[PDB]
Amino acid sequence: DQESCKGRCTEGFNVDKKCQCDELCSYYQSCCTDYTAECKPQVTRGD
Repeated sequence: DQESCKGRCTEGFNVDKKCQCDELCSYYQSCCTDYTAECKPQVTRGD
């Protein structure tokens, strides 16, 4: 359960975790639900 996203959005994409958060979250398409909550990447234009 405790694979939630917290401060793991600063060191870089953990490609070796059960749940990941980075700016590359969209790159791998593997980010947690609390990515936007904890990290707040500021998706200006979106896509």
